[PDB]
Amino acid sequence: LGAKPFGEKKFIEIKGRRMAYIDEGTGDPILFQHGNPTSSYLWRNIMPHCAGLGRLIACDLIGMGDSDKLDPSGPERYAYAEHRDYLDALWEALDLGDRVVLVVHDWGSALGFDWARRHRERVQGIAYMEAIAMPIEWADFPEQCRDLFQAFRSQAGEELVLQDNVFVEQVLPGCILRPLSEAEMAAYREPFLAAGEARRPTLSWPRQIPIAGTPADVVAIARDYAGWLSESPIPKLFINAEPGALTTGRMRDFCRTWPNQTEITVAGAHFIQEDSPDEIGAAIAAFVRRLRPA
Ligand SMILES: [Cl-]
Ligand SMILES: [Mg+2]
Ligand SMILES: [Mg+2]
Ligand SMILES: [Mg+2]
Repeated sequence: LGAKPFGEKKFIEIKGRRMAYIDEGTGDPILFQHGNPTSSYLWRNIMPHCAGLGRLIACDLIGMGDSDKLDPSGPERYAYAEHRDYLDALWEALDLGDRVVLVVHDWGSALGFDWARRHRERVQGIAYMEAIAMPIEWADFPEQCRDLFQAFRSQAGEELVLQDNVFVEQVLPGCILRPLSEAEMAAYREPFLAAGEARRPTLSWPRQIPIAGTPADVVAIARDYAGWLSESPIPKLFINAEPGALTTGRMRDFCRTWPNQTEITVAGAHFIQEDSPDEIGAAIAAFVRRLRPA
């Protein structure tokens, strides 16, 4: 459980914007994708567990981490489709080959599940945790935060997030069981220090969650990857959490029906990487060991 980032940041130009990523080691990729409101930093205590098992890659989504901000920015910016445009292009640029192990969290799971559906022959295994595995209803959403996420989706969201930064300053530490040090919180705050559109990714993301049918485009995307994952023979590792947040109740029951799946449970709420990184890392390394027998 340490505060230092993992690896060296590297940069690739995508569509006029510089995108930042970690790419350590050699071999077939193990591709770790963060969601909201995090960055490659989320995985810093987990990626070392896979040392020597492949290329250890963690990309910063556009507008997040050390990847450039989009300008102009406004309520239309940083939707799922736009993130997928940038991330598809970066993943193409990284020359990943056809034995990718995906390790995904939160919106990283919506992006990674959809990429895997579209590139299924190229995916050797999928490890996922606190994921958006299917469209949901509000009743599925954690009770502790249902009102706040409704408010992000409303016109309240601009003040709450762009002015007050509540997703970074309150949702993120409130969905970690242990207290963060100032350096850890600073690494999460860093991309979003500035009021206004610098914080737009952390407001656009809750507006994309497929809940009660809207927004319809993301609902259709998640419908598609849910139906595909539930019948896919690709090896899976489900990293369950207690108490958990998002992958609980009926969604957790759904994920437990997926084929070719192993499971572990760790302590954590939503950003479980900060509570149990070594247990998560050890499960992923064992999974990759099995998929890549030495
Ligand atoms: Cl979100
Ligand atoms: Mg080094
Ligand atoms: Mg530039
Ligand atoms: Mg007021």
